[PDB]
Amino acid sequence: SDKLNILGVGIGGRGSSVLRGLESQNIIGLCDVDWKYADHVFKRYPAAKKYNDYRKMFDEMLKSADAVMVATADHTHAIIAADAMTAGKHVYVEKPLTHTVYESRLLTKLADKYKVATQMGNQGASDEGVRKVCEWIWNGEIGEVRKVETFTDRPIWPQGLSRPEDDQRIPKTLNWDAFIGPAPYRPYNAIYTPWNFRGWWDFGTGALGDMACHILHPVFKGLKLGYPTKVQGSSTLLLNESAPMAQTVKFVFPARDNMPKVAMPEVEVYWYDGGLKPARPEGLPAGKDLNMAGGGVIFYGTKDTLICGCYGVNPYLVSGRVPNAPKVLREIKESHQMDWVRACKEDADDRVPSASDFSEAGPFNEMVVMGVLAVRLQNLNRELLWDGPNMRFTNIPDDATISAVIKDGFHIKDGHPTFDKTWTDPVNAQQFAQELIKHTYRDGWKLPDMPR
Amino acid sequence: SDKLNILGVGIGGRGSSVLRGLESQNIIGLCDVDWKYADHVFKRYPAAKKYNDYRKMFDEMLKSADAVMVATADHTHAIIAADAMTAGKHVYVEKPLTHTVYESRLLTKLADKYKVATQMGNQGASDEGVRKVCEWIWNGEIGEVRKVETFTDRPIWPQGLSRPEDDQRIPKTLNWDAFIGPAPYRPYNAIYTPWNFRGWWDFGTGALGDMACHILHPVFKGLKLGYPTKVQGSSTLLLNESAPMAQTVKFVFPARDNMPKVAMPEVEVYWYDGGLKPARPEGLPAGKDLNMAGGGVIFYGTKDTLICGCYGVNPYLVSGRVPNAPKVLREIKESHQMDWVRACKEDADDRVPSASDFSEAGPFNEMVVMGVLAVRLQNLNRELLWDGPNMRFTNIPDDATISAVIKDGFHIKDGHPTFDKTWTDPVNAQQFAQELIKHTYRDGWKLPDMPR
Ligand SMILES: NC(=O)c1ccc[n+]([C@@H]2O[C@H](COP(=O)([O-])OP(=O)(O)OC[C@H]3O[C@@H](n4cnc5c(N)ncnc54)[C@H](O)[C@@H]3O)[C@@H](O)[C@H]2O)c1
Ligand SMILES: NC(=O)c1ccc[n+]([C@@H]2O[C@H](COP(=O)([O-])OP(=O)(O)OC[C@H]3O[C@@H](n4cnc5c(N)ncnc54)[C@H](O)[C@@H]3O)[C@@H](O)[C@H]2O)c1
Repeated sequence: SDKLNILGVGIGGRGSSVLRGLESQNIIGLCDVDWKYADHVFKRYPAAKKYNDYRKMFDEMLKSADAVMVATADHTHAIIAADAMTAGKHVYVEKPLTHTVYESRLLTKLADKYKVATQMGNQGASDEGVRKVCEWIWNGEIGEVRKVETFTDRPIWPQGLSRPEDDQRIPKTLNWDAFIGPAPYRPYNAIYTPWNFRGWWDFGTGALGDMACHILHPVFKGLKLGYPTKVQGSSTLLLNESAPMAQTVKFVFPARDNMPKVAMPEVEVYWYDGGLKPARPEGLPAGKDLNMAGGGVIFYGTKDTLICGCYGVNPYLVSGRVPNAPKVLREIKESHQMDWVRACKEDADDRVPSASDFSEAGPFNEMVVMGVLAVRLQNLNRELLWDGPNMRFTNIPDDATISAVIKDGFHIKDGHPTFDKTWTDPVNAQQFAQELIKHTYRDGWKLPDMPR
Repeated sequence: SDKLNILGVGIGGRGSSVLRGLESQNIIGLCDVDWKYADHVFKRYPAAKKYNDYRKMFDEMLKSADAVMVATADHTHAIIAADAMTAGKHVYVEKPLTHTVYESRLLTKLADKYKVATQMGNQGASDEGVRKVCEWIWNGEIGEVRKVETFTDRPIWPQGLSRPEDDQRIPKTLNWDAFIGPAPYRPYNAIYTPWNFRGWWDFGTGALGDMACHILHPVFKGLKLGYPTKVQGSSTLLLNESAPMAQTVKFVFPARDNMPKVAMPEVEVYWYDGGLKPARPEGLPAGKDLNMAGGGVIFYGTKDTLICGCYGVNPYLVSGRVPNAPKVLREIKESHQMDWVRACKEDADDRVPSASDFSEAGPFNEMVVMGVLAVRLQNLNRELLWDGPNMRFTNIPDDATISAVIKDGFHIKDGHPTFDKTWTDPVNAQQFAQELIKHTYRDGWKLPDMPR
């Protein structure tokens, strides 16, 4: 075989471009819950069998397949990728890898156990920018880094939404039940899909899922990060079902092993989104935009400051100097899609992993999705202390409760303001947190077990 | 110590409580543009003459008066206060003192020149919390302070509004033209007044004017701040007519003279609003809410960290120490209103200033309203350098521009997102900045000249 047999799952949007990148291989089956939105894609590949439920497609065609591309809404990435991998299939899974920390940990351990090739779809990991960021840091060009600031201008779509009140009929071209997948059932509405799932906690991850995997990748790889020890967030109005218009997250990562030319001390990483930006770094010329391609990253080293854009693009040092550092990272010639295909075909003993192999991308996505935890737990009024190995917070009190705003009810009558707002009934904070870290799947939807 | 003859201007909201605080004096005339909203207040003082235009009331009654209470929308405070002061009258003017930098500088110099008693309406300046904050700092209890963080949970009303497009008839109880005052004319709508002027750049100052004078007072007086040297801000979606949902501002203030027990080095002050908070200070117990009575302040000293709420309330030290520091500030026994009345009656040669005398409140309000500048100028992508003496920024390029969003146009059609936005026509940034610092008054409305 020179051609992989690939099944595509979630094809109408980003999946479309990913499949174009994989087109030289064999697209034998395509699954999409929405046969209207995805129609143009099924008709670029007339020969592939059409499905509208991945489980049906898997039962019929996982024999014929080597690999699965997944570009569904975030909340279903895990269950799909896990079923594919446990059947011994290679997987390309769009960023963010999974909806939850637990799901990321599971995909990481499954990739190892079944020895398949994996690729999270953060395509910047395969470009030149990151390679420079890493090589500069590792060669001592900026000294040690105790503080990084990062941001995106996303969200650029409306968030902070309330559950829409009208009921809508489910189009006959849409398999609403399979869209819901393991999440709690709720009535259909177009506000949820296509595309707009990003703002709903049960289905997407807000700006963190939209952008963070692109923005933070050079931070995570360059500073060799693992599990954070602490995290805290704040946001604009935090609703119970929808993510906020803007948020800030501060992580702390412990010291790692030093490298010959650069120490790796404890490091704070700040995240800003929704218009908020870090303060301008000292020495940067007035007027230089910190946003390049949707965001920025600032590494504050003891000898200099390294700044890059989203996707690791166009790194520079604020001193103006251009280093000439030793090359250490594999220089990737294929697209992000095709570099994975290469890996899929090398024997497992011998395999050169692609750039977003889940052995990196898993722990990385756990940082991204921890942003969501921090923000959703902000009313606990504490720095949250994370035990990474055991996937729990250690300092949420037994009797703490958490509630969220359902709807802002501000009104003015004849000049007199009223500040009403509905709140959810307080729930136990530890159980709410535990459930965000690891969801209770709706009956009929099951993850494979954690190995061992 | 007979009774002051007081005129009131802007009486239907806050003015109502302020008049209650002054009621043992003679309320001889009241002016309000809105005779429906303000009716209950006119009828608590049936012997005062009623007016709906301050200029009319001043031409008839400034002879008879000693003092004027101003609690109008922000954009009219300065012209009213200034006309009163130039006639030799004492003034109580609600926070924020003025809409603009220039107007604050003018009210400051008029107060000195005419030797009248003044009081900005930040009533926290007369309570005990700030005395403790100041006394602890000045006695060296927390060492030197290089960093302060501050915030409020406001706005708790909707901002980010677009100009309404419907035609609304002017109620016959409303003097819309006198509401506009020196601002640019626009069509009437109830969205602007009463109360809701706060989020419109032409009339209010957003969360900064609603809360900052309350929150930052202990910072400004405790660290003996004057003019900042630098400022920068970011926000959620910055619109052309309405303030954003949330914002951050960083000020830098230069070193002042040291006091015997505490040095006064260069200090950075941060401001956050609309849900955003500063990261939790090191040492603060888990669970302790940083918001007390609407926000909070954190002073990071070399020896300890001092935290207070809004209004300077309930100051404490993170180490748990409670100092016993020498008393230095006058212990104010009368209300914030009546402490001003006392000052009004002392001869100017002898006068003990009330706690929000414009000699402090003027420069303080300049910091507040500088936050508005920073946010409205954020597209310049630079830390702005402020020359306080000359009321100008020194590093805005002569050909730079500013454009703002008029209306977000996001929509989804058949799952495809479209991201359009209308923008204003770019204007020259120096002219735009100069105009925010010093408004061009609408024809027929003039300030007194700056004294020298
Ligand atoms: N790498 C990048 O640059 C990038 C860019 C855009 C999107 N993404 C990611 O790709 C994913 C998809 O987002 P999008 O913008 O393509 O969204 P979208 O909703 O436009 O397209 C998703 C498609 O998947 C289908 N789908 C959803 N759930 C399904 C399920 N359970 N089974 C089968 N089909 C299902 C939908 O019907 C739709 O056609 C998200 O993970 C998003 O984070 C990555
Ligand atoms: N010190 C505090 O704690 C505190 C609390 C609330 C309000 N404020 C301040 O008080 C001021 C008033 O705000 P508010 O909430 O009372 O607003 P409001 O709109 O409820 O009341 C303002 C009143 O003044 C009238 N008014 C407006 N412009 C006028 C003008 N040019 N001439 C005459 N009357 C006019 C309005 O009709 C209304 O009666 C604002 O500057 C606000 O910052 C201070």
